[PDB]
Amino acid sequence: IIRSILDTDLYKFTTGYAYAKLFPRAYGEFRFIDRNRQGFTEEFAELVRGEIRAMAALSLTRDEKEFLQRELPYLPPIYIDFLDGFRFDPEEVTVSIDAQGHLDIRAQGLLYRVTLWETPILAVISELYYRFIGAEPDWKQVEEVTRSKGELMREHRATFSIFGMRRRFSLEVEDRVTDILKQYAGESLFGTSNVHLAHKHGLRVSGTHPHEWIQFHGAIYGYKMANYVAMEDWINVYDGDLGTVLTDTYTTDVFMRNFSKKHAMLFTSLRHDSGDPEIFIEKAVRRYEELRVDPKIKYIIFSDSLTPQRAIEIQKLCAGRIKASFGIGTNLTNDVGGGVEPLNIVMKLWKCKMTAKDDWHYCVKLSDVDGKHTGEPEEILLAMNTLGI
Repeated sequence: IIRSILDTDLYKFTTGYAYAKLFPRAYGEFRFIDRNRQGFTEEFAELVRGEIRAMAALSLTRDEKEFLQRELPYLPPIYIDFLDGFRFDPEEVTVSIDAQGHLDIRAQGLLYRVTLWETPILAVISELYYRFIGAEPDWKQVEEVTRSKGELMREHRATFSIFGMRRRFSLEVEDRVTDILKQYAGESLFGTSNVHLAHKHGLRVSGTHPHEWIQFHGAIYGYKMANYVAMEDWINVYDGDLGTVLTDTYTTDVFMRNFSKKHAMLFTSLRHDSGDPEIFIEKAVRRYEELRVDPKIKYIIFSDSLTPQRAIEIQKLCAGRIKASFGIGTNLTNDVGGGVEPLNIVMKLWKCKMTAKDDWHYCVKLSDVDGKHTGEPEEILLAMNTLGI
């Protein structure tokens, strides 16, 4: 199923290099979570193991290497050499059906290595799943609705990027959808998170640092300084490039309260990924003004389960206050008609350590939605108490 080593999200490489540079001895364990608790059989698990083993044959091609050098210059030559000689190691991954009959998958090993498993594994599970249940896309609808969406975004000049790899119906569907959008969205299409398809269709790659980056810092450095040190380390790695920051890892209120003038001035944008967008806009604009930073020159990239229409609505809310762009996912890569619905799956960093000899530290995420928290319950409580939540 996975044919290219570049068939993954941009953030996997940018965060991967950040780990390789600053935390080359760190270890991490990623855990697959089917939030719908669907029942899975051992034969499906075996299909997954086969795909995971197949990935060991992937290797960077000469054209892909040249593409990385030309289009992703923020990735230094040393990292390109690493990717050029990189080979997925299947034994870092363990697949099984748990006691409750649920699909369980864990990738454990050096963090800079295992972080690369996330997107490919989720995309593989998603594609394998639809094949398994015999679902097929209604290409007529794919062609039609994608064109309509593209024309709509173009008409409203809604800058957007394609962020739907992890839950795509299939590589084929994401590939064609990207092709259609490129053809009808005009300048509204900023780019795609899928590095492989950006290469194939001549588009810009698009993405931001992920939650795992902040979460790693929270587990190692503690909750009070998590956001701050994560941003300082990101700057050390990219010197100002990739200047977008996620604010809801430990709640946006905590982020804003500790957002320094230096970082507010240096980063060009914030990313909204949970909670009500209108409420997020108010908090952002208010904090920027408190810091005497002009919100009008800043951008907010909205990416919380968006639809083209919802993007247009948020766009109105931002008019005259702060700039806006969008990250649209599953609505584009998994809308094949026939009642087919996207899987509700994720694979998150569950725990980590600074070096082999360090103890394991659980990672948590709070988000801006009350009650919606992820991670070891005991650790979640500690984070809330530590942050005064």
